[PDB]
Amino acid sequence: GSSGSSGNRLLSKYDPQKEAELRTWIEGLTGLSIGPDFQKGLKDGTILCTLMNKLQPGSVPKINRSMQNWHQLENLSNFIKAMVSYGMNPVDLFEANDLFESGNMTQVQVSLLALAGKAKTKGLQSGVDIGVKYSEKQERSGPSSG
Repeated sequence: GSSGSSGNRLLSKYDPQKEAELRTWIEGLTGLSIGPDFQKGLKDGTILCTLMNKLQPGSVPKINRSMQNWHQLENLSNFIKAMVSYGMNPVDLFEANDLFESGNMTQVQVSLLALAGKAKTKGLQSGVDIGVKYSEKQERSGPSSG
């Protein structure tokens, strides 16, 4: 899977200059448009999904292009769980509400800033990894119990 990864430890933070770096790195990846209201454009969780798909050929199953809550939420929930598989940290993630109800715009910002730095590896040619071993388990299901 992941041949190697430098490993970013950027503690939760916010920057009016970095935000642009993300949308600029994501928009080009999927080729979609976020919009004037970052939080919004992503809120629905339309691009956030595709973004991952680009990096991983098996991250998100499908995206809900509907103007409904449950639908919009599922998107974020789908993307997030997908990040964990990529090789992110249990803290470098963000909750669905964080973006949906702007419950947190700092956690979502860093998340991307951390997922990108690692994704880049795809492009730039890399060699022998540092030397870390990690592997978590997981399973997907249709009708969630609760």
